[PDB]
Amino acid sequence: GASKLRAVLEKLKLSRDDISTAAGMVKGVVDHLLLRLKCDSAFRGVGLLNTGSHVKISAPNEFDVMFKLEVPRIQLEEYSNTRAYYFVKFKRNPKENPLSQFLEGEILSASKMLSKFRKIIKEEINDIKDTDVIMKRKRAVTLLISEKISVDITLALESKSSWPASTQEGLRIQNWLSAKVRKQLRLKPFYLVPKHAKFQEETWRLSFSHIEKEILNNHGKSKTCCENKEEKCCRKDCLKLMKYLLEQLKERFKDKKHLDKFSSYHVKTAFFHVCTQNPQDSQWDRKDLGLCFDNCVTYFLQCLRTEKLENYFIPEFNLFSSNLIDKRSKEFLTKQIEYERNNEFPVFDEF
Amino acid sequence: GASKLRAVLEKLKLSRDDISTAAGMVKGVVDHLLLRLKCDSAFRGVGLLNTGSKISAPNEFDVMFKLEVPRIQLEEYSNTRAYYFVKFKRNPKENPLSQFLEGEILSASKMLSKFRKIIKEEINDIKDTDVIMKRKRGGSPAVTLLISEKISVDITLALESKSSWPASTQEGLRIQNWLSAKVRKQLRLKPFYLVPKHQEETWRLSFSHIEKEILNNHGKSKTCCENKEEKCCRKDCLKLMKYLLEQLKERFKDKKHLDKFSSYHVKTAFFHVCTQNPQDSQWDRKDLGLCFDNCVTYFLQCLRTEKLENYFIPEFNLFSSNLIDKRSKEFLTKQIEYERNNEFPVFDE
Ligand SMILES: Oc1cc(-c2ccccc2)nc2nnnn12
Ligand SMILES: Oc1cc(-c2ccccc2)nc2nnnn12
Ligand SMILES: Oc1cc(-c2ccccc2)nc2nnnn12
Ligand SMILES: [Zn+2]
Ligand SMILES: [Zn+2]
Repeated sequence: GASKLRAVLEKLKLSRDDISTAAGMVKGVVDHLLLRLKCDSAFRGVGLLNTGSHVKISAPNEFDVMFKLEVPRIQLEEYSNTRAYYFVKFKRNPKENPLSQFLEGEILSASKMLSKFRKIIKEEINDIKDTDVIMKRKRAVTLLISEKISVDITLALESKSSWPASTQEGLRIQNWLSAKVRKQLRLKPFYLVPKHAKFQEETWRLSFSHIEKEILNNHGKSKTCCENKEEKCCRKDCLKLMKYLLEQLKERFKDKKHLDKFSSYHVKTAFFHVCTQNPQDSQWDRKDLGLCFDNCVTYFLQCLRTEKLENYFIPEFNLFSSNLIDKRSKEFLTKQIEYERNNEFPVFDEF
Repeated sequence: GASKLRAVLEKLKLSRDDISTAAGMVKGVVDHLLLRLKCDSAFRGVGLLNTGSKISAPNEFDVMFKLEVPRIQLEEYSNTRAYYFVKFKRNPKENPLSQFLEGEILSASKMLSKFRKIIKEEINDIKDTDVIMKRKRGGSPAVTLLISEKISVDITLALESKSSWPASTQEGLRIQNWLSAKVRKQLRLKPFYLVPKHQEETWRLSFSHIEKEILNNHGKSKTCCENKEEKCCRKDCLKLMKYLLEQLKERFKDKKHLDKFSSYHVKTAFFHVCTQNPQDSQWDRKDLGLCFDNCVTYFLQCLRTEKLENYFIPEFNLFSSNLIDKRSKEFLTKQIEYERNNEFPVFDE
């Protein structure tokens, strides 16, 4: 039964037009912040990474923006055999490095880097008069435009180097998107977002947000997938429904605090794993949406039970490790998803 | 019947290993010429566009030398949708090619002369191999070298423009139902080249790079020719069409009719057949004989009707009566039809 699923997708599609006006407010504020950030020597080569402007299917008043900063000849040192967290050290000596001010030894400080970023942003939001902009407290930088629109702003270092060795056996798209696409994609840059690891406040985590967008917007085995009536698939619709399932349950149990650790990234990672399992476009037929979404729900639940959700790019990194998410939280999310699946998804009818 | 076709392809595949040694000699000479060419102010940003990787000629290599030109303005010559005059848009800073300006227009002749002059000067200086420069024949194959008395290298100069493709290409590259519209959008965002081809002041459009991309990523499916269940015969049909023309051109070299026909005509016609048959199922390995017969058949229709449109410039007809006379197309038709009727005797060896 896909009827109620297709009904949800149409209701979600009705929020599309309002996202245009809201994006206009965000484009204004972000263009301003990038003009003022480019004035500082450190953040001179700062730019917009070119994806979002949504990241929450039930949130037109929520936008995510990424600010790329190209870093020239960098050396990475993997922190404590975590295949995702690294220390950013510099390789060349000439000429003087613009980020020298944030070096806490030979290692670039994430904390000192993000503090200056937060400081310049706090300073420039008071000077912008077009709209009312407030900066939200530490929980990278979240703004609130005209008391409605929230903007999550991330700083990401860009490296045009070859991807770290931890990614060598990841991105298993060879039997789905082809090995020739995998070769082309790995030649693209990689990003590092400042994220500390279990209290190491000097580490950076790998980011492949750009590759995830490429793979989602060119998602079929066939190059003409979703370009004609005979080749329409339900891949994107399954992801939208999985994302919405978690958002609705997270909203339902916001006062409980269990589901706070789960994100749309867990849903998206699990979705790419199901795409690797079902490489044929015939396995994603529009008529089979109900059955396709049930495999996605089912795979996601297996990851929760087995406490195993590997990062799509870093196979050895487990997003569902007991050290990251406690078993009782995964058991609560399992309980809730199973109830929903057993009662024809009541949480879809805004519950 | 594909047996004799598959046999020819295996014999052509046996020339592959010798092409490695020969390419080594060419990589040496070309890397030298590019190092010396980069010394001149005009040809500073010169680079190789990478063709050094005729199906019956391992002692014959073609190389393209790209040169990026910044803010160029094109003026279409006499409603030819392929020939253009190269002008420059901005004023600051001074243009490195100012020496070749024959008015506000960049001279092809003055540009190619300096190119031929630096190349003639550097072939005498380079050691460890005997290199001779062959005399003028055509404007498109611009400078021809002869390494160690065996290897011929055709060196072409091409201007690179990162601008949007001219309006004459707007309705070309009909790969939307085969390679997808999203690929067509990605491909058109790439640069375009202009090779000096004459009116001895014009430049012709070149999309050699797009032809290579389309040939090396040729299926509807992204995994086409990456597994036993997805092996196609597209490349093999092109290799056989190219070899059919080369063998007939050799046979009638003393007659002079087929001199105007090139592998580009065969390749253009092949891309038109790919547009007609967008499905990988239409190019099954088992159906090679039937696939090659459609290619032969389409090519013959173009010869009879005197109509072979450029794959990128629809309004440009490569088989125009003004380019190739009717009696020459009729001779090539006669010969191809005889070959097809007698199980291709020109193939066997
Ligand atoms: O782009 C990303 C990346 C990651 C991430 C987590 C663990 C290891 C590696 C990468 N998590 C994320 N959560 N939201 N976005 N997002
Ligand atoms: O790349 C090309 C392009 C052309 C060509 C001919 C007529 C109009 C436009 C372009 N002809 C060619 N012959 N060999 N290569 N090659
Ligand atoms: O080599 C040939 C060629 C032809 C032939 C016929 C019509 C037009 C052109 C060529 N016919 C032939 N009959 N025997 N040999 N043979
Ligand atoms: Zn699709
Ligand atoms: Zn193929």
